[PDB]
Amino acid sequence: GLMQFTLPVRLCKEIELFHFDIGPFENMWPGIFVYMVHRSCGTSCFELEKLCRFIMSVKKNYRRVPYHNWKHAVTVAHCMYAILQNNHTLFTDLERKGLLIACLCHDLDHRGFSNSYLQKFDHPLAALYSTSTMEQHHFSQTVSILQLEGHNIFSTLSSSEYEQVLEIIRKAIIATDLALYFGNRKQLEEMYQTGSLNLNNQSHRDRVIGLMMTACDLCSVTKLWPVTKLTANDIYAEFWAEGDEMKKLGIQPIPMMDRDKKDEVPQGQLGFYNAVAIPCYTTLTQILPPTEPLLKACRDNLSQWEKVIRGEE
Ligand SMILES: Cn1cc(-c2ccccc2)nc1C#Cc1ccc2nc(C3CC3)c(CO)n2n1
Ligand SMILES: [Mg+2]
Ligand SMILES: [Zn+2]
Repeated sequence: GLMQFTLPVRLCKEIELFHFDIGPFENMWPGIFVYMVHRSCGTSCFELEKLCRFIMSVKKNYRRVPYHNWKHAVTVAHCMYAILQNNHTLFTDLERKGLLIACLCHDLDHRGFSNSYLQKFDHPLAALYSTSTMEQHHFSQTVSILQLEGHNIFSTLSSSEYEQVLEIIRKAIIATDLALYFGNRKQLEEMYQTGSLNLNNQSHRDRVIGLMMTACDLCSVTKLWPVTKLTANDIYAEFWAEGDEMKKLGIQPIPMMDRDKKDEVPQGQLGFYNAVAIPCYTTLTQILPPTEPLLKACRDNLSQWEKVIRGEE
């Protein structure tokens, strides 16, 4: 109760910034997460014994794939942490509690394959869940771990607070399905621009928490160039493995997933920044102005990909 988590000085300072990288020491990632819960939520939010047991079960249910792994989960939670700390007064006690947990859990038991590959393979999960296939699975795995003995970090909540927090987490995790992001941002664009965006409207909050989830999920484009660039290698290593698997089913994959079309990576990054990342962080900065550093860092990395194309690296 009188037990703080503290971090070495460089981490204690750098963890508050959007562009923080959690480092290559896996054994420090739980401590980093707990540190972030304590400052974002309070040391009273979760029974420490229960939190540590929940963190370790979550970790154990991430797989050793190149990108969609335990480091991705803690990275996406840290970005949520930065957004929540730079927008103190906008969010409920429940929202702060649910959103860091949603982010840690958002890709539970990911196999490194898209919803599309599950559907073309005819994976059982695509019969159980016809849309947002992996995301409904991730929420399912979250509920499972929460129901393990000694793992109910929410046990102290009222029946109905418990229900509101699992419903925040469910919507938050579903929203990481990028197919859903495009319409969600178009609506947020229109509501902000016509002046109708209202944060007391629960369906408006939902959309806004949705956009933050896309922003956190994509935060590798908001890091220092060497982090961003090395993460792109992990991202493509899954996509190309997925393309291999498409070819094994007798299907030409899209070029994004075709390791034979590596040479066109720089132009694909451009499309992605222009079609996905920039619009995401633009609309996010409009709604939540202290998130501007994410937009500024994304634009800097877009300009680094422009340099790659011009053969200036
Ligand atoms: C649309 N597209 C087409 C091609 C392409 C085409 C032909 C040949 C080679 C490549 N590449 C893309 C892109 C990809 C892609 C997808 C998701 C994603 N999340 C992130 C960060 C959030 C972690 C990044 C990093 O920027 N990405 N990058
Ligand atoms: Mg995901
Ligand atoms: Zn993710």
